[PDB]
Amino acid sequence: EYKVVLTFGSPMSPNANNKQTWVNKPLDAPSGHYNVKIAKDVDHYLTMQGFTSIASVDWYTIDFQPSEAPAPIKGLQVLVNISKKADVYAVKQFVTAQTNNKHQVTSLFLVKVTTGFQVNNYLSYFYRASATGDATTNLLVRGDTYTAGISFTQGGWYLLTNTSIVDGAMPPGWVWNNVELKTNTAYHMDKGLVHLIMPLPESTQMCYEMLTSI
Amino acid sequence: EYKVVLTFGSPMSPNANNKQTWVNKPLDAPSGHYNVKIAKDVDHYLTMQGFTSIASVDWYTIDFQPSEAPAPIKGLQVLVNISKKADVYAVKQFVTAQTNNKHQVTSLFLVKVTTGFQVNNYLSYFYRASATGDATTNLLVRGDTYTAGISFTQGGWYLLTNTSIVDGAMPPGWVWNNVELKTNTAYHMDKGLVHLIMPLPESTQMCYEMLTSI
Repeated sequence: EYKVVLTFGSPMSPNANNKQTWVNKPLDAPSGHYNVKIAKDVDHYLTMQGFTSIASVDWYTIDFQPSEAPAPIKGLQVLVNISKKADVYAVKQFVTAQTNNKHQVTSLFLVKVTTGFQVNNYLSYFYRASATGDATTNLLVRGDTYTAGISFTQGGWYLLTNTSIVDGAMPPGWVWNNVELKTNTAYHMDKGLVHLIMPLPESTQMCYEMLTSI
Repeated sequence: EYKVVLTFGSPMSPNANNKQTWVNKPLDAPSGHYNVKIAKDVDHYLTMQGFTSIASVDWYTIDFQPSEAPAPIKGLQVLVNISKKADVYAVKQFVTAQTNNKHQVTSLFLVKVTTGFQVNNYLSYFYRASATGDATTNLLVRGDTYTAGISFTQGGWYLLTNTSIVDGAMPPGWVWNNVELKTNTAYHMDKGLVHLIMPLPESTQMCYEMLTSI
């Protein structure tokens, strides 16, 4: 286990400092294109939603003493179609009980790209309508998608996310349920989503406690 | 200067895990009530907007070595009307250039309450409308306010925020411009706002580099 300090880079196109954060929404992609998947094997993988460039990474022990970067996690891969494009160095899940029967799971993967690539994906964003009075108004994902290209550069660090909503029974450890972003379903905030409302300014630092194994 | 790790408590009423974060919006308060102000003197103060309970604080040097908590910052006060309700232990501003002529300044104050108190304030929340296509849709503050009570407990740590939008010329160091949350004006995200969309789960940790002087 490590304490990991990420220094955020500039937003990845089509994102911008003054725009809503676009994330991949579905479990499919346009014709001729592919999702980015973070996979343990063919039956256990999560589809990339959030994509964020990380300028640098500082590694520490769990009590904050300085450490050299670990080696890649064996047996995890960032895949496009059937080819591995990045190594995974650290992982973390945030599990939130919205209710006992509705859990939100946000998975974060710190990855380093080994073959540069681009994908066209169906993108959307979080939004929240104004409402009158003290009524609850939900954090939602826009239904419509905007098809756009996303580019990943060799040698770059990236932070990838996936958020699932799991109904009913939960498994006991790492959750592999792969669920597209829902529209019409309330999300909560968790520490894995704080960078996905609008891009945080380049040079912003965030600290996470992360694992180097599933 | 310190690296400060905050462990978030439960949301403060009227907030909840499943609700938008309510923040104080204006520079005034209902009849018979008062804003919370974080003041250096009568001509230099910021009005509380965000209010968040912090369960615990861990203090480190700038390179992450463990440290005892500092003493309160002399000459800063958390005031209600004309009475000091809390000591300020650490401060930080995030300054964002939306454009060269529109800067966003988010100030964070880590405080410990010394006399418990309650205020009724005019509250609002951040929202973002759905829009079609790849149009930018702004992060805004709802115009309408909801009047509600906010309670602060003796001995508790709290994180207070203020965000200003400054038009034109900027001062060179700590910005004392006190500006209510605007409606109809785009906000960006900064590291001081990441906990103010919806409450982060109790026990979430966030790390900040903070000062113990202005």
